[PDB]
Amino acid sequence: VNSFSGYLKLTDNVYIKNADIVEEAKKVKPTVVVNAANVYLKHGGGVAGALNKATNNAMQVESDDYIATNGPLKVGGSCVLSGHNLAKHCLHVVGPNVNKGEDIQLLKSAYENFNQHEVLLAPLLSAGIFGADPIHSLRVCVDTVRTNVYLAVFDKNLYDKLVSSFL
Ligand SMILES: C[C@H]1CC[C@@H](C(=O)O)CN1C(=O)c1ccc2c(c1)OCC(=O)N2
Repeated sequence: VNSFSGYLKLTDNVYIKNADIVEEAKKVKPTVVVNAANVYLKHGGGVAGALNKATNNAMQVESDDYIATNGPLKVGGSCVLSGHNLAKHCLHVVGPNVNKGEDIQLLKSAYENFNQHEVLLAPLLSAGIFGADPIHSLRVCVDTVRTNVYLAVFDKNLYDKLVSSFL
């Protein structure tokens, strides 16, 4: 039993809700919140911009030190950093950005990072400003993640379309 509330159950391990991931994280304080990161951990907009803003830019400060030490992530890769005031940890995961021409096949590799954590609060990878089809992203999530994932979909219309179109 965990403290996630109001989710619809899609499969044995995947759950979904129309919610703002920032507000969900502040309420639940999950062990792991997933960020929709880019390889430079430049948290400018979308999910990343919103999560970073909620940390008063502390996420960006920590991320800049990480990059200065380690260099950029790989598309499809991840790193674990602090969750600041939102969660114990933040798993920064880089899905492919279609608006940059990146290979959508890397979306499965991106979701594989979730399997290293027993329970996660997460957005749909490569959705939103990353340009991929969110229905496809949900299909990849369900077919790749085996650990318990609680998906927050900000847009009510998309959520309804995601639920209503789920096979
Ligand atoms: C992954 C993408 C595309 C699908 C969106 C959806 O789930 O409807 C969620 N996404 C966001 O980038 C996004 C999420 C939360 C916030 C935000 C942007 O900005 C303002 C804010 O306070 N929160």
